Amino acid sequence: KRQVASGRAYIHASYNNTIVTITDPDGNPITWSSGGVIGYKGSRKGTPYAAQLAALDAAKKAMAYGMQSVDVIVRGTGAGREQAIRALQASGLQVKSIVDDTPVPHNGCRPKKKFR
Amino acid sequence: KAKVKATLGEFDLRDYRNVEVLKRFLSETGKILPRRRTGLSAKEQRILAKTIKRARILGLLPFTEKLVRK
Amino acid sequence: MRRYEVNIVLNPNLDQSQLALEKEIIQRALENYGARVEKVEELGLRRLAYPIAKDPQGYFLWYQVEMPEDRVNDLARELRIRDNVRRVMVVKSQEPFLANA
Amino acid sequence: PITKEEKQKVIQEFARFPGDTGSTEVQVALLTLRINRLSEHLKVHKKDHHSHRGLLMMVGQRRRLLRYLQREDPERYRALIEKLGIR
RNA sequence: GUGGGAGAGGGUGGUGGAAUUCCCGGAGUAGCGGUGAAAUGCGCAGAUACCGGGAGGAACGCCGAUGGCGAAGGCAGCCACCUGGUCCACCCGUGACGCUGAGGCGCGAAAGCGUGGGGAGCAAACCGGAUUAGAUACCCGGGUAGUCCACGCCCUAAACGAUGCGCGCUAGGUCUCUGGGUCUCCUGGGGGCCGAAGCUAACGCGUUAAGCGCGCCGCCUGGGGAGUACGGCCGCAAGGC
Ligand SMILES: [Mg+2]
Ligand SMILES: [Mg+2]
Ligand SMILES: [Mg+2]
Ligand SMILES: [Mg+2]
Ligand SMILES: [Mg+2]
Ligand SMILES: [Mg+2]
Ligand SMILES: [Mg+2]
Ligand SMILES: [Mg+2]
Ligand SMILES: [Mg+2]
Ligand SMILES: [Mg+2]
Ligand SMILES: [Mg+2]
Ligand SMILES: [Mg+2]
Ligand SMILES: [Mg+2]
Ligand SMILES: [Mg+2]
Ligand SMILES: [Mg+2]
Ligand SMILES: [Mg+2]
Ligand SMILES: [Mg+2]
Ligand SMILES: [Mg+2]
Ligand SMILES: [Mg+2]
Ligand SMILES: [Mg+2]
Ligand SMILES: [Mg+2]
Ligand SMILES: [Mg+2]
Ligand SMILES: [Mg+2]
Ligand SMILES: [Mg+2]
Ligand SMILES: [Mg+2]
Ligand SMILES: [Mg+2]
Ligand SMILES: [Mg+2]
Ligand SMILES: [Mg+2]
Ligand SMILES: [Mg+2]
Ligand SMILES: [Mg+2]
Ligand SMILES: [Mg+2]
Ligand SMILES: [Mg+2]
Ligand SMILES: [Mg+2]
Ligand SMILES: [Mg+2]
Ligand SMILES: [Mg+2]
Ligand SMILES: [Mg+2]
Ligand SMILES: [Mg+2]
Ligand SMILES: [Mg+2]
Ligand SMILES: [Mg+2]
Ligand SMILES: [Mg+2]
Ligand SMILES: [Mg+2]
Ligand SMILES: [Mg+2]
Ligand SMILES: [Mg+2]
Ligand SMILES: [Mg+2]
Ligand SMILES: [Mg+2]
Ligand SMILES: [Mg+2]
Repeated sequence: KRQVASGRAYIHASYNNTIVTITDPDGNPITWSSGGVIGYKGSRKGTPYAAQLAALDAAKKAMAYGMQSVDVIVRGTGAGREQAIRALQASGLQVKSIVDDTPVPHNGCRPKKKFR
Repeated sequence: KAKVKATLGEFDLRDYRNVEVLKRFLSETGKILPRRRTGLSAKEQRILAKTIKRARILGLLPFTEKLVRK
Repeated sequence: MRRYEVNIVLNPNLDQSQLALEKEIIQRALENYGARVEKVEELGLRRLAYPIAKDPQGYFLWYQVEMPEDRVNDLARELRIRDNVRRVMVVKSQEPFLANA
Repeated sequence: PITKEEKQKVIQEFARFPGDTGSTEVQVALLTLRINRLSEHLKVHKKDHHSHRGLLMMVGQRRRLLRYLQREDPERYRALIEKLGIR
């Protein structure tokens, strides 16, 4: 019963899964969801639809803690990255801002042979 | 959609410690702008680059930022 | 000798006496490295672009100098040695290339 | 480095008459002074190579200039050598 | 010689931020990861996702180019120091001092060797998961040498423009980097593209010749056998000429 009602929603998209984390204004998380939580299993787990369901789960779960006003941070890229945001915007949490935080190296680390 | 040098007075392309002029050369992120948007010469751009990076070391200018709307 | 612009950036939280101190020790450095003072600019309180040393802010002061160039590197070692000097840079003075002129 | 001042000192030293800038005497001097600085350098900084190629080339020029000034005026050559501590 | 410049040319020290990983901490459940789809794998000893701090190695996003520098290999954060090449103007100095260059000597990507460090990510070998008629190869999960630094070897290559260096000559147009000018333009030095004459078997090249010439060095003489054998020299070896 943490009583928050305003805070951060991170959306982490990948080409495999999609996760959503809701949090308090200084970043400590509240609840979350994902493609996996929502029933899905396989590849099936990273599709836009599953992104939707995941965002929506974590939004209902936020409702329970009292959440209203939410500032969104996307990180990552992948099919139904934006689906998750269009499914937050259908939630009834009212979204203040959307920023894009995908980290990028200033060219530090070798990648996997998958990446070159 | 004009250029940067277009709106500006005389200024010192060498002066790191002067930010008010430099912020104009950066994107919404921390990115030094392409020549296309800045409208400099190769020489001019090459100097601007170094000068920016210098002020970035001195903490007057951001290395990177976060992207609004979207 | 050559003309250098020395920058020093400090912890803003200094009161009179601590700041007075850092500047007495910096003057001490320059005077003890053979480095003559040409001029001085303190812009002081300034908002940084990113946090330096967990801080939102820094205390700026700038120095135009002339000095022996075998020493300069060791000068800078001596400067950064203090805790409270959060950043130090030294450049050779280069004349002001213009633009949009 | 080499100042214009600490340089022109050496030209005044080796000049054959006033204003002689480009005489064989004075090129061999100037060259030698740069060869020495470069070697004092490459003694520490041993791993610097491209510089050392520079040395190879400089020394090559000094030689061609000597070998000339010697086949031409042996007396000025003897003098030069003596002055410069070489060959 | 004097004056003016552009530059990831080099060597030494220092330093900055993004990211990865790992350690600590708070919050927080039930997954995560990964593929065509899976599975190995990791996760209730609390992972993933999120916030704060810490440690360490390696590489420098945007600028960045159809760009610059170097003889070649090669060379990209910022700062300082040490240092090489090179372009232009002035027409000042010397007075043929020039070109090429068997041999020698030095440099020489990556991998590789020796001694000692360092080791975050990647990762030959290898241990596994899977696909398939069978992986043992492609795909996935781990991973050691190695990659990084010091010193000493190794001398290779599609070390490529598959085009040896230097000089003179032979329409132009166009884009570009860097100087000087009386600055639409002109003049010099680089980088590119079309194309005069000419060359070429054709493809093409064409003031950055593959054109017209002179000098000098290297090299070729059907395809395999073969970069093999033998001998020599170098090398700790691998192996090289
Ligand atoms: Mg998945
Ligand atoms: Mg909404
Ligand atoms: Mg791995
Ligand atoms: Mg000069
Ligand atoms: Mg360099
Ligand atoms: Mg934790
Ligand atoms: Mg399970
Ligand atoms: Mg288990
Ligand atoms: Mg951390
Ligand atoms: Mg460690
Ligand atoms: Mg680029
Ligand atoms: Mg290039
Ligand atoms: Mg120089
Ligand atoms: Mg004359
Ligand atoms: Mg005469
Ligand atoms: Mg030659
Ligand atoms: Mg031979
Ligand atoms: Mg030879
Ligand atoms: Mg190697
Ligand atoms: Mg071995
Ligand atoms: Mg070793
Ligand atoms: Mg088959
Ligand atoms: Mg693997
Ligand atoms: Mg080698
Ligand atoms: Mg090639
Ligand atoms: Mg190459
Ligand atoms: Mg020929
Ligand atoms: Mg021009
Ligand atoms: Mg001009
Ligand atoms: Mg041209
Ligand atoms: Mg042309
Ligand atoms: Mg053509
Ligand atoms: Mg014809
Ligand atoms: Mg012919
Ligand atoms: Mg024809
Ligand atoms: Mg034909
Ligand atoms: Mg044709
Ligand atoms: Mg020719
Ligand atoms: Mg031919
Ligand atoms: Mg035969
Ligand atoms: Mg044969
Ligand atoms: Mg062989
Ligand atoms: Mg035999
Ligand atoms: Mg043999
Ligand atoms: Mg032997
Ligand atoms: Mg072999």
